[PDB]
Amino acid sequence: TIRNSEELRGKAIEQLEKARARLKKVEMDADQFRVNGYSEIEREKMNLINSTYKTLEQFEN
Amino acid sequence: LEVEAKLAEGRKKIEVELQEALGSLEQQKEDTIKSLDSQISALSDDIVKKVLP
Repeated sequence: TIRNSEELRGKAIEQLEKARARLKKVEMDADQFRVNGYSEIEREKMNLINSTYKTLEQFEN
Repeated sequence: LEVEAKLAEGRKKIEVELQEALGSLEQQKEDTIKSLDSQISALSDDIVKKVLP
């Protein structure tokens, strides 16, 4: 019974170490992805305004 | 929506530029018809030498 209890304490504490490591690494994915997608849609914003300004100059042509 | 409104306003501006340019050139051709009359006389006098051998 001693063996069962202290093995369960050790395996659960490394399970929570790997789970908290996964929390920090998936938060790293989350905020890296936040910066990435945010800047990506601002350059796609500038892509949209470039397309419309170009078709306006096509119109005046 | 913001750049589509900019497109529509620019399109109105170029339309009014069009009407100004076309009315100007119609006034211009009114001027060259109302003027340019020795051209008319000489152009009649030139073809009369071509209708006959």
